[PDB]
Amino acid sequence: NAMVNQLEMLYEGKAKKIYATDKEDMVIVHYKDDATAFNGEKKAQIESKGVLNNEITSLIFEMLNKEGIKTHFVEKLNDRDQLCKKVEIVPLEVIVRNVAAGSMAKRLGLEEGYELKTTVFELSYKDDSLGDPLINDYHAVGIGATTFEELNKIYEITAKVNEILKEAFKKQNINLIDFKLEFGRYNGEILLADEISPDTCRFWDATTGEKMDKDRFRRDMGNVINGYREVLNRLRN
Amino acid sequence: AMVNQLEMLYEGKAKKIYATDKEDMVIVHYKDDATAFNGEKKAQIESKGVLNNEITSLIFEMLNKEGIKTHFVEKLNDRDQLCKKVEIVPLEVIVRNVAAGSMAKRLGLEEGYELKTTVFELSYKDDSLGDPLINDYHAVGIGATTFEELNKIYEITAKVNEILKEAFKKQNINLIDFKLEFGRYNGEILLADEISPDTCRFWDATTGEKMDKDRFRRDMGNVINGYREVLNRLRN
Ligand SMILES: Nc1ncnc2c1ncn2[C@@H]1O[C@H](COP(=O)(O)OP(=O)(O)O)[C@@H](O)[C@H]1O
Ligand SMILES: Nc1ncnc2c1ncn2[C@@H]1O[C@H](COP(=O)(O)OP(=O)(O)O)[C@@H](O)[C@H]1O
Ligand SMILES: Nc1ncnc2c1ncn2[C@@H]1O[C@H](COP(=O)(O)OP(=O)(O)O)[C@@H](O)[C@H]1O
Ligand SMILES: Nc1ncnc2c1ncn2[C@@H]1O[C@H](COP(=O)(O)O)[C@@H](O)[C@H]1O
Repeated sequence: NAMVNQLEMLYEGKAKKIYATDKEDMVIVHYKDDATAFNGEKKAQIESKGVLNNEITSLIFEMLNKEGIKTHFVEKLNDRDQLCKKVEIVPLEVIVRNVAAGSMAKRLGLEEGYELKTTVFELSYKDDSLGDPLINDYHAVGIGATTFEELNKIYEITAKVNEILKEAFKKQNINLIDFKLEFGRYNGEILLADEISPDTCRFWDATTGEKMDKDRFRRDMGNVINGYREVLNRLRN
Repeated sequence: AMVNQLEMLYEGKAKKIYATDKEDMVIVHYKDDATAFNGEKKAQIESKGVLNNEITSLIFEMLNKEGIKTHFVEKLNDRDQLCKKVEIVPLEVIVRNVAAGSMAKRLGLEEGYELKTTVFELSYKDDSLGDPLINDYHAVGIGATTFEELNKIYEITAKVNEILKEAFKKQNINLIDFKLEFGRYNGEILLADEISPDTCRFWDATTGEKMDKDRFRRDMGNVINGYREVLNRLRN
């Protein structure tokens, strides 16, 4: 039956385009094949990456919606596009680390794979020109990016999302190492928004440690799309 | 009578820690060594150690009298103080009342930016890693501390900020930011280390004159004068 009409492009980011629609409070999120890392210094076109990321995001957000998480996700429209509630993004990346990896393990002198003694929650300030710096709750409130009570709600939702995702991935022999979330305001409510995909998570096979995510691109490991396909195929088991 | 200084336990960038003939006491000896930028910048600043020992001693005596549990027992001489020997928790606990220095630089703010809330932050005390900014979850997650210990540290830190902000404001100094360290001692958390113009930013509340180690860091000149000014004001 009736479908939204895609109107003007509102924004093009590193990996997606956001389009207006004929509904003032809805956008279409379009997944590109662009891959980027290292403050824009590293790029590639990874054929079909956007299709896989749209498909994985859609599957995960449908699952989160069913678990009662309030999210922007309405429906997948085609191989690359999904219909979402238009949100005013809170300018914080919310990162969960179950295991220490990447730059974070590096900055603290930890072996990659270090088992953290408590689940890590952290914030990066969403400003690519400042390099998306790590900040704490007081910095975030102090510069007017958020309030204590907004952060409290964000953390509650984030912790629930981690419990749900850790378990869904564990069932399929995937360790959910870390991931990044974004939230936004819609109808005065705090919604989970953006993407949850191998671009925004670290996924290691639980037996071999094999990486099935964007680190295969960041570290020139090859078979990038095969790792993303494997994540989707396991999620669809 | 007087405790006896025995072997050196540790030489840091600014102070030496000496053992004493009491197993639960150390002597903290203030050098004239100045350092900045991950050890890359160094100088000797004549009498800096004396002024920092004098300022630290004055401040810790005040905090002791206000009921803060600290390591400080007594000043011994121009450079030395007698302190309880603590097991330092490996965190630099930084308070920022106004954004300046590294916070201002990394968040693209002007120094002097007014904050909507007092900032409490941690750096991991590991000079080989450059004392990186970390959050509470990182600190607990790597085994540096526990949530219960951090909670206590922050409660003491907030109290110390209130006392120091007021003592400095009475002398027309804005306490812009500062760094504390804490240690474990006989089951408790004590304020330890130093509170001086090496570990605080002090701006005159009217003119903005900087009276702290930024004068050394930024080659501003008249460095020791600034330290003398802070001590003289504290002694009004
Ligand atoms: N539901 C939404 N409404 C409006 N903006 C969104 C929504 N979900 C995500 N965004 C924003 O859209 C952009 C998605 O594209 P992306 O390529 O990830 O951009 P960026 O390069 O800015 O990180 C991001 O800026 C993201 O914060
Ligand atoms: N700006 C961003 N856009 C998308 N995903 C991100 C971003 N920042 C962090 N992440 C995700 O958050 C997790 C932690 O990233 P991090 O370790 O901080 O980056 P790196 O180690 O690659 O420097 C990873 O899964 C990463 O994919
Ligand atoms: N009461 C105390 N007992 C034991 N160690 C202490 C005490 N107070 C401070 N310290 C430690 O003594 C050293 C003081 O000298 P400093 O030059 O500041 O060293 P650093 O270069 O390690 O920062 C620091 O490592 C500090 O943590
Ligand atoms: N390793 C350190 N030693 C002494 N003082 C410090 C240290 N790190 C931060 N400070 C103090 O903490 C405040 C914030 O410093 P910065 O992070 O450089 O802006 C300033 O008053 C510094 O002098």
